Amino acid sequence: GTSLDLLRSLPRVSLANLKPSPNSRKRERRPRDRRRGRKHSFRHQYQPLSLRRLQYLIDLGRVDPTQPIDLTQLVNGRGVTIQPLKRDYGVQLVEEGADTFQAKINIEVQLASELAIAAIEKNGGVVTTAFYDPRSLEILCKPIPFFLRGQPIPKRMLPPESLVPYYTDAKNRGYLADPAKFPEARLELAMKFGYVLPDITKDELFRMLSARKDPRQIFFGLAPGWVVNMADKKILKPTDENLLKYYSS
Amino acid sequence: KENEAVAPEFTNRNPRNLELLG
Amino acid sequence: IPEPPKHKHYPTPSGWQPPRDPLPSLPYFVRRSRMHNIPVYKEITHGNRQMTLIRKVEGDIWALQKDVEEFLSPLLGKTPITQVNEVTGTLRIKGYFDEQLKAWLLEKGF
Amino acid sequence: VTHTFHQLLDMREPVFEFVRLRYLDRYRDSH
Amino acid sequence: TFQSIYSLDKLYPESKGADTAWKVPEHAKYIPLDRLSISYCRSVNSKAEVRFHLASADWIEEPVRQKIALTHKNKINKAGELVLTSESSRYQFRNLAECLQKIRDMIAEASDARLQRLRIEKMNRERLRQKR
Repeated sequence: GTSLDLLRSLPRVSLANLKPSPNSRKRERRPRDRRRGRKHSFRHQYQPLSLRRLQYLIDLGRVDPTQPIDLTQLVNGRGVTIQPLKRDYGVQLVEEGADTFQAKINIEVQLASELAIAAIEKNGGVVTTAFYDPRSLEILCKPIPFFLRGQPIPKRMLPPESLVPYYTDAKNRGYLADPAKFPEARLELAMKFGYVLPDITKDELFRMLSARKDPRQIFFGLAPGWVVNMADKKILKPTDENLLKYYSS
Repeated sequence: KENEAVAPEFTNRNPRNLELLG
Repeated sequence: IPEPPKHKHYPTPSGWQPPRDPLPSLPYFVRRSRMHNIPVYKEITHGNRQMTLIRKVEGDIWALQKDVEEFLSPLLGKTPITQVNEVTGTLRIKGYFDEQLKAWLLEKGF
Repeated sequence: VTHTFHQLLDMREPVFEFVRLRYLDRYRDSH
Repeated sequence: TFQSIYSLDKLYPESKGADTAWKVPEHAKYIPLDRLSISYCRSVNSKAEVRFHLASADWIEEPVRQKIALTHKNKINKAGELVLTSESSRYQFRNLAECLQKIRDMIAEASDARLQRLRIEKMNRERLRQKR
């Protein structure tokens, strides 16, 4: 960098020496002289995520592979942009990267593609779908603010009757799906591609991957109706019997 | 054996080669 | 932003590969972006002029221009039309040639 | 002909025959 | 672990087992994958080739083998292997899946004048063969 050698020789700069960059400011016309003289809402706005991006996120180590994929973690990793003002209601998956994304991990997405589900399951990953209320999901993305408000964790909502069939569908692998069909369903997906189905139970971390929260439960770690001692870095659980009845209600 | 070498493609020039073959 | 994790085999299954080690001893060094990506961006201006820009140019910019001109002259069929902003340390080239340049940069080891 | 090629011509028989979402939405029809 | 009226065990009383969703069915049904050989050529779409020896393959019953060979003799390679390739999609597994479906169709569907003319022309040649 010979430019630095120029700087050392040159004299000390002063305030007056400052000069605007070339073409930074355009000229203007003034009237002093003759120059200027004379003269859809119902449909959920699902937000997609590319598997190639998922491979990019996984390959770059942006999201910990050991931890199961969590939408909140993706928000913490700035993977996708969700705006409550946009009234985003859903999150979905993408079939892109089907041939360049060879990895297995547990994940939960509001919406999943049938083709993508088998491919990740073929690698050995676990995919499920859960329903988050758009208002509740906004709280999920930003848990700290409601702690500042002092609000307690509410019970997770359930889908409207329009979307119940999708979540209840076994092939969709929703939390409302019948677990009894899953062993049969997984074989059918394996048969469709024809790949040898790897049993999840064989995995050493099977329990960690298969862990799922209650439908009422917003958070894997935290049960609904809980409170957090943010000041003391602790978790507070209600001890009132009526509160338990309220949660049951 | 050097004789074993054979060209990849034939060079048949008979006008009726295809006609007789069908 | 977490630094990329060490991988047993490169290139990564996605296709990302960290800068080659040892780095080239050329007069000009090209640093990677904050996201550890090659600082090459496809750009279009005036709705008709395709462009590609290199940002993180370090060292002798003139040496890089000569090599870039030499590399792109055969493929383009003539000396490339380029604009050099030395103050910003950036190079402007008409047309879209990111793939060839990106591959060529990998050959340099950047 | 097989005999001729092998017995005295001593070479192989010659054989011939005349020979007569976002990213992928752009690729697929749906877009 | 927190549970409520909406917990999986309560929601589906019959499937109260821990592994009701995590079990694997006991085999059942079906082309043998081990017998087949798959090669992927990257022409970008990854071209997929499925090739196996039709006659030697014992999993196919003999009557089906002959019927498949007759209908699809053109698809049998000089080595005797039956080669089928479609590559009708940009996804290799779909290309493989299309190959898999055709085999099932071929298995299910499976489950001379030329000689006479040669005699006629040969007979004509013999009569035509008269300059002694």
